[PDB]
Formats: sequence, C-alpha cells, structure tokens
Amino acid sequence: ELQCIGATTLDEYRKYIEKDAALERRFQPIQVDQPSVDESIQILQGLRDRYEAHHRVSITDDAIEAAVKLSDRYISDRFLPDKAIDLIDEAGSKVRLRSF
Amino acid sequence: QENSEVTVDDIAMVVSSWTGVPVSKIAQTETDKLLNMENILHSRVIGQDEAVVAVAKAVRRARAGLKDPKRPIGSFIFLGPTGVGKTELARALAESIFGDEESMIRIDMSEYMEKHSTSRLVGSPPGYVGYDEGGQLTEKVRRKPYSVV
Amino acid sequence: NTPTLDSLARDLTAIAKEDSLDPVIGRSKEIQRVIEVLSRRTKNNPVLIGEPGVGKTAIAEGLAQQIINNEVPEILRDKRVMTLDMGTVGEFEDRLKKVMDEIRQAGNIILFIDALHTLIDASNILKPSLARGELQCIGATTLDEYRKYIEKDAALERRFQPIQVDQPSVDESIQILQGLRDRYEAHHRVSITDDAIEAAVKLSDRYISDRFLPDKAIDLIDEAGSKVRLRSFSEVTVDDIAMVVSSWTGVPVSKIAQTETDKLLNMENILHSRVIGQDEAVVAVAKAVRRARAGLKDPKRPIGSFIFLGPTGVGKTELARALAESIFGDEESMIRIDMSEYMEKHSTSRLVGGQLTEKVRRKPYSVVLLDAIEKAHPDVFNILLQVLEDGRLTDSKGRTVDFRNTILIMTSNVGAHKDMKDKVMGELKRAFRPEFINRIDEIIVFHSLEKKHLTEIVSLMSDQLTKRLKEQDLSIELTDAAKAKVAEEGARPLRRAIQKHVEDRLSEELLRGNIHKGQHIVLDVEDGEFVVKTTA
Amino acid sequence: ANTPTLDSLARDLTAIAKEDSLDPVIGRSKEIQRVIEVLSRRTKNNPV
Ligand SMILES: Nc1ncnc2c1ncn2[C@@H]1O[C@H](COP(=O)(O)OP(=O)(O)OP(=O)(O)O)[C@@H](O)[C@H]1O
Ligand SMILES: Nc1ncnc2c1ncn2[C@@H]1O[C@H](COP(=O)(O)OP(=O)(O)O)[C@@H](O)[C@H]1O
Repeated sequence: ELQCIGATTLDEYRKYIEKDAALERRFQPIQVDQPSVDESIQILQGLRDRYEAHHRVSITDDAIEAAVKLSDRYISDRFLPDKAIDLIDEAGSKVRLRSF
Repeated sequence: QENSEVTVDDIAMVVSSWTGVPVSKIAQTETDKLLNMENILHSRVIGQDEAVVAVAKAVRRARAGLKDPKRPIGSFIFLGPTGVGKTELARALAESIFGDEESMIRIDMSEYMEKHSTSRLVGSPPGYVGYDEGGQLTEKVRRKPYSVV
Repeated sequence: NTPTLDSLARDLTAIAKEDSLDPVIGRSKEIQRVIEVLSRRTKNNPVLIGEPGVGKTAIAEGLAQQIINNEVPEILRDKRVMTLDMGTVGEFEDRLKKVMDEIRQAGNIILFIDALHTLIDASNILKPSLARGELQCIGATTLDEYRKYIEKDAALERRFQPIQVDQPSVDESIQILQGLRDRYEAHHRVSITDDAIEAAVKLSDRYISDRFLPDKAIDLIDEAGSKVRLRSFSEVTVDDIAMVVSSWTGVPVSKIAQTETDKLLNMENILHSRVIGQDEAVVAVAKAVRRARAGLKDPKRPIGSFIFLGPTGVGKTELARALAESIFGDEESMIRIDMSEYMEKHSTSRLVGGQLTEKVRRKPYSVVLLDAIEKAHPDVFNILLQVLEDGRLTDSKGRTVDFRNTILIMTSNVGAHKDMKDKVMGELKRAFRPEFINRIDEIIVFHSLEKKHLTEIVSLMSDQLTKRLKEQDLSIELTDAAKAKVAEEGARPLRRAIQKHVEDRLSEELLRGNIHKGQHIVLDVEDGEFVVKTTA
Repeated sequence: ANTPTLDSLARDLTAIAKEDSLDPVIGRSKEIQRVIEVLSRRTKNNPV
C-alpha cells in the first residue's frame, strides 16, 4: 500500500537488515556500484558547474581528470565520486582563500 | 498486443539484474567474444597455451547453457615455476570477463597459516567479538556471486 | 488465607475435587519417588527432569490425586498443591510478598513450578524464602536447564533434588492412551478403536520424532478425533491416523501403510538394479539385512556392520545411497562421516558435537556410512567399536543416544579372488583388533572394478546428461556407437571424458550457431568420430 | 452481536473477501485442513 525507497550501506545491511530476515523480504535490493573513472569524470563536470558558482573560480577539465585519477590512486580508503568532489571542493576553498 | 509477451527473456533479465550472474540470451559482441576469449587471453598471457585453452573451455561451457551441475563453474590448480603466469592468467581472465580485473576476489591463502585464522573465511561464531563483520570471503561472494575467486 | 494466593494461581486439589484431569496411567513408581523426596527434610523439594511433553506435570497432577486419596502418608497429609500465574499477579512484588505471608500462615502448601529455570523477578523473594524454609515446591524443567540451575549450586544445590522422568515405553503408551482415550472420544462424540491407538503410537515413535511420548500419540488421537468429526459434520481407524501423519510429516500415506513387511521384497530388486557391478555384493547385503531386520535377531544391536572393501570409488557410496533409499527411502537417510578428517586422536572432541551424534539425534531412522575408517585412530576406533556393540554413544552431555534402526557401514581399502579373499582378513586382523571384526553383520567385498558394467554406468551417465536437458530444454541422444567410442577408455573417472567429448564440443558448436533449441541432437559415430545432427 | 467496537480497530479478512480483494491461494489444502482440525481441538485448540 505504501511505496517506499530504502537506502542502507552494505555494512548496515549485513549487520542489521539481514539480521531481521522478514522486513528484508519486504524490500527489494538494488546494488549501486561505484562509477568507473570516466563516469566519475562526467559526474564531476556536471557538478563542476555548481562548485564554480559557489567558490567563484573555474575548474579546468584536466583539473577534473587529474582529480578523478589521483583520488582513485592515492586515497584508497573511500569511494568515488565522493572522493573526487571532495578534492574539487577542497581546491575551490583553497583557491578562494588564496584570493586573500 | 505484441507487448503483452512477458517471456523467458524478461525473467532472465530481471534475474541477471537482481543477482549479478548473467543468465540471459547472450548476443553478438559476446559469442564472438567467448569464441575469441582464447585469443584475448593468449594476448595478455604469452605462452602457456594449454591453460588458457582449458579456462576458456570451462567459461564457454558454463556460458553456453551447459554445466548442468549445481557445482561451481570451474576449479583449477595452477602449478609451475615462479614468474610463469599462474597469477597473471587469473588476472587476465577476470579482466576479460569483467574489466579492470578489480572485481576479482583475491584471497592470499598464504596468510591463513594459523589454525584459527580459518575464522576469517567463514566469520566468527555468534556472540564472539567480530561477529557482525564476519566473512572476509563469504561476504565477498554474497556481494558479487558471479566473480573469479 | 486462600484469597490472595488463590488469586495468584488455581489450586490443583481444587481440580482434583471432581478429578477433572484424567487419572495418570502408571508412573506409580516415579510418584512414589516424589513422595520419598517430599518426605525428606534436608533436600525435600524436588525438580522433575525430562524432555517436553513426556508428562512431567502429569506426575504432579497424579500426585495431587494421590494426595486427595490416602496413598500419601500422614506428614504430607493436608497439602494443597498449587501453581503460579505470573500474569495475573511496582505492585507484583507486593502481591507476591503477600503470597509469602500466606505461605508462612499455613505450612501445608506444596507449591508447583513449571519452567523453574526461567522463574529463578520472583527469585528475589523465592530463593530467600527457600533458605528460610516452608516453601516446599516441585520443579519441572529439562535436563540442560537443570544444569543451568545447578550452576547455582552455592545456595540451590543443597535444597533441590533431581528426579529423572523419561518417555513411557512404546508398549506402556498403549495402556496410557487406552486409559485416557475415553475423555477425547467423549469430547468429540466419537469412539476410538484400540488398533487405531496402537497404530498411532507406532507411527508416532517412528515417523515424526520431533516431539516425545506420549505427547505425539495423544496429539494424533485428538487430530483424528477432530478430522473424523468434521468429516461427519463416527469411528476413527488406522486409515485416518496414517492420513493425519502424512499431513504432518509430508510422506505419502501409502509409504506409511504398506511398507511394513513387503518392502523387503522390493529392496533386493532395487539393490540388484540400482548400481552396476558388485553383483554378489548386492546378493550378500540383501541376504544379510533380511537375516537381521526380517529375522528375530540382534534386538539390542543396530542392523549391523558392513565393512565395504575393495577399490575406493567404484560404487560403495552409491550402493550405500541405494540401500538407504531402499529400506528407508528419501535418499536422505544416509549420514556420512569422513574419517579422513578424524586422522587426529583429538578429533573425537568434535564428536563430544556437530557430527554423527547430532545427526542421529535429529533422526534415529537413518543410515550411517563411515568412509576412510582406516584413517581413524584407536581411540575413535574404540568409540565406534562400543557403538557397534550397542550403538549407545554418549557425547557432550552423557546423552544415551540410541541406535535402534540405524545402519553402520564402514568403508575403506585394505585390498588396494581367493588370494584376495584371504588377504582381506589378513590386513583386517593385521590392521586393527579382531574383536571389531567379530562384531560382524556382513562384510561386502568387491574386487573387480572394470567390466561391461562400467560401460553401462556411462550409458546411465549419458542418460543423466539427457535428463537435465529434458529438464531445462534440449533433445540430446547419444548413439551407442558414440557411447562406445567414449567408453573405449586405466582410471575410472570417465565422466570427465564425457564432459570433454560431448558437453564441451557441443557447447562450442552451439555457441556459433550450428545448433539451436528445440532440436533432437543426435551424437553418433559415423566414420569413427563424433558427429552432431538435429532432428527436432 | 454485531459489535462495531472491534472492526473499528482490527482488519477483517472475511469482510474483505466479501468484495473479493484477497488474492486467491493455490494449493495448501493440507495445511488449511490442518488449521481447521486444530481449530476443532481441545488439548491444543489455538494454531500457530
Ligand atoms: N607467460 C607470460 N606472459 C606474459 N607475462 C608474464 C608471463 N609469465 C609471467 N609474466 C609476468 O610476470 C608478472 C606476474 O607473473 P605471475 O605473478 O603470474 O607469476 P607467478 O607464478 O604468480 O609468481 P609467483 O610464483 O610469485 O606466484 C607480470 O609482470 C607478468 O607480465
Ligand atoms: N503416565 C501418564 N498417564 C496419563 N497421562 C499422561 C501420562 N504422561 C503424560 N500424560 C499426558 O500428557 C499430557 C500433558 O503432558 P505434560 O505433563 O503437560 O508435558 P510436560 O511434562 O512437558 O509439561 C496430559 O494430557 C497427560 O494426560
């Protein structure tokens, strides 16, 4: 009767929902995989628009490619594209501060 | 009309989406691939012609609708000298099967030398510390059932 | 002061006034034991240990009955047996302390407690009131929960007392029911024939195994006495009981019915034609089980030992499974214990345990197979030897597990004709003690492993490959010329070659289009070589 | 009889099956008949 959309991490799933075994049955799982490098680049551009508008700087395309690939390589403790946009916003704040 | 034809293909699609395993009617860009998979491997891994033959054979039979058993797709023991490909072949295979070869389940069994480390393949018994995050291997297969352990 | 504690729970003598409860059948010795312990002054208040549904509370009820009568001696005379309603009683402590005041008022209130472990909340004033005294009560728990209790031995072992209460005999249960069949037949306005009662007991002790006597049989009687009633809107019989058991467990009523003394005829046919080869072997074992099971012999032991000898990997496990299906069915009666894992003299620890003990605990109606027994050790060997003596193993709790209708079949390779007929005993008496041999039921030995029989197996295997396709979809047929081409193969695992020649080749050729679904795929040797065609 | 004090609070299956909303159950005649029997019993009346 009521349409729902749930969202848990794998960890909470195994630990909590899987434990229930009845409510789990009610819902329908859908795996969302981390984007590859290229998909991450496109996501990063779409968001680059807003991040530019908020920091008031302009983020190069190759800047974003480097953010994606670097953060794929030298962070390896959290996932994309959260990593990449975190770097992008870091850099934006850093540059705006560098304006002062 | 024609659209009122929920057929085997559509159940196959909702399965292969639900569980990661690819049960459906394979098409071009796949059959050509599965046939040429021997050549893909023998590109990535040089020499060692015999192995890639048997691995490609098993992947094909499994993917061709054969492999009636409820037992796993394949089971190989690669022996030989060092620096020959016993790991490179598996990396090539997981890469050609999926891409990036990073979906491959890699378990360095050289780490489970102890008697009790056998815990972290199956988890830690209920109640005991680490019970929730259990299954260094099992959770990896329940995450992605169609992979190369 | 009756008001408060009667508001706590109803008295048993109140029921015994008109004796609403059925008079319990037998248990007179056990009730006498209860009277003994209640007569004592140090450890007077007992606790009845037994499985659920065995009728432990029935013993307390019959006790209240013998209390109303004069069977009870004088010191225990004038004693009201009550119980406890935890529901009907911030304030529950006040009411319970009031109950304790009334216990102090009249020292003639033998209380009763079911599920005593989960009760001692109330312990806060019960366990103290036990120490002071005059709370003489009775306890009804299980065994393991009694262990959980005695783990409070500090203040509770001194006072309590164990009274093991166990299943009535499969015979005794008949008189139990015959005594109490009256009440239900009155309730449902039917009548219960005594053959129906004995049949219900004989199907309860065998085909359900989940619960215990007499609970099993009483439940069956009541389910029949309601089914027949609803069928009318008269007399219940074996037919209804077989039907309700079939509804319970899910086995077919026919298999419940006919297989008592005629399945033994079909068994030898099944053995003779379920595995290929081992001709004299099926003759041997078939003769054997007819000697034991059909025969009036070996009442204490199980069906008996069958040490399978010869080359491992020729049909031993398959003969075992075929026999399992034969005598008991389901292909699930066979339990396997890989004695190669027991290559350690401590491994018996996991027996004393997630091993054969739990397996026979779950179903005492089954087959058991021990493979690579040679890999065992003299300690686990002595274990299985005293088992084969009586089946009674006792692991992790002293559980006197019974081996009633189990099969003990050991498998190994000491061989590895008449010269072999001698060497087998040679390496038996030379590899372990002769007494274990002397606990023989029969010894099954097959030496030859290669014959035309082998080719037949391959045919069977080909059939299996066709089966799974008729399952999903295909129409494979292996022409016997191709079957012989494959079979012309040394080593036994020819299915691998089947896979190679047929399954692979066909999959490669099907992937590229030379085959499509819904086609009669004949594989044949036309020139001395595999040829595929489709007929649809 | 005819008490609106509970249907106000519970959900009546049968009154729903009046207007035929519940999806039909196929098979399970054995289990339904067993619920019926147990429902007509004195030792253990309540089914679970
Ligand atoms: N036949 C081959 N073709 C191409 N590269 C190879 C081959 N054999 C080994 N290599 C190279 O060896 C490296 C990895 O070899 P691999 O790890 O498979 O050897 P290995 O047998 O796993 O070694 P180890 O004995 O330490 O397990 C890669 O650089 C790979 O290019
Ligand atoms: N010896 C017996 N004579 C008559 N009835 C018995 C006997 N043993 C068990 N019963 C029956 O068992 C039923 C209840 O068993 P109960 O004592 O409640 O099981 P548990 O001991 O697990 O609580 C009663 O209907 C009782 O008549």
